[PDB]
Amino acid sequence: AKAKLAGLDLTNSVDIWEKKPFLEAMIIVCDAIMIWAKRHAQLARDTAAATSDPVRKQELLRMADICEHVPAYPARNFREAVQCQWFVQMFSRIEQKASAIISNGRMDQYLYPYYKKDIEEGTLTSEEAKELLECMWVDMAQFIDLYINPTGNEFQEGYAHWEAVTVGGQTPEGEDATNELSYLFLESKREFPMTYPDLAVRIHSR
Amino acid sequence: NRQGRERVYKILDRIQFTVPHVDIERARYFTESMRQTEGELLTLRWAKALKNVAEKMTVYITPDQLLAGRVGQLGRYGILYPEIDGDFYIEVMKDLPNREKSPFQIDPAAAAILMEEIAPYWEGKTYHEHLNKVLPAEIRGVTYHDERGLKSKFVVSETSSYRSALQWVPDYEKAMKRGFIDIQNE
Ligand SMILES: O=S(=O)(O)C[C@@H](O)CO
Repeated sequence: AKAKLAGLDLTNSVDIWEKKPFLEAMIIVCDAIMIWAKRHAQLARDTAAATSDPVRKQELLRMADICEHVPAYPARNFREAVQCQWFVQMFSRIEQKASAIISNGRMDQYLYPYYKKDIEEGTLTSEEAKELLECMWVDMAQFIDLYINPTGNEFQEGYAHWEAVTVGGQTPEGEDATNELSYLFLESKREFPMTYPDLAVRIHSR
Repeated sequence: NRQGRERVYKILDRIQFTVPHVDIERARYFTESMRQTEGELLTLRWAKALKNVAEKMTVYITPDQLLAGRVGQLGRYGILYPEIDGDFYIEVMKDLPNREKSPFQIDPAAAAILMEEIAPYWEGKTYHEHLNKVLPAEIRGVTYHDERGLKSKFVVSETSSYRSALQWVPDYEKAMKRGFIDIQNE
């Protein structure tokens, strides 16, 4: 955004009005989510200091390292990739009320490079990956779609929600996109039955 | 040289040497309508407001005129357009009568309606407030001396916050040749 802004012609009659205010907004919204994440890193440290249990204290301390790195910088592993995702989807709720509550995309595709690398390097097991995804579901289950307008309430009665998680399908090159994570999502749904997430599978002729 | 011009000189003699009054009726009835039509197409709001003015404002025949119609009270008068610069009213109205350049007088009743009913509606809504609000920081320096934009810098001066528009000439011929029943039927 800063580069696009430096590339405007701010001597001409129009860019300063037609384009610069948008790029300023983008610069600001990037600060917003980064500031928000950083305040979590500090909350984790303070919580760690106030926590006697040694194990949870280490957990909270690793959380603080994670929240210091993501989403400001590229995720370095599966756990940072998921917490990045978590910050974006939660800040999307702060941004606005997207219908059905914001959806989560092709989690088995964009998380797979991180998952395969950590598995292979021994920093992560499939049971730990499944636990982290299930942590997502139980906190998503605490965010309830609040409709004030009666029409919305009666068109989505019972706290109707569809925070879709997509698994399977095809790659951008049109081959099957099934991977180990695709199966992991389906296992977890069986093992940990619950109304979250809204697991949706793509089917094709192959 | 007044031979044969008794009528126009009688009109002009009464008003020459007098301080103009502020008439508020156009602004009052304009504002009364506009505050009820927010969110509609602007020229539709505006036409409804002009109809409200046409129905409610005092209509006049200047004593001895052959022509019917004014847009304000007898004597020399001006009228108000708070849609432009209503944010200045609180600062300027008190000083109008003593203004070194172009003084105006305002009757106390008219001023009460102006400052208690009209001006409060237009807070946060005037063209001037909006322009001042959004002007890029790189442009402010040559435009306004102050943060409220009430004082020009007189370097690169904007001129849209003291008038609605450039000069204009409407098509009078079309009005007199067709009438507004036929224009309306179109
Ligand atoms: O062209 S305008 O700038 O609207 C007015 C000028 O003709 C007289 O003051």
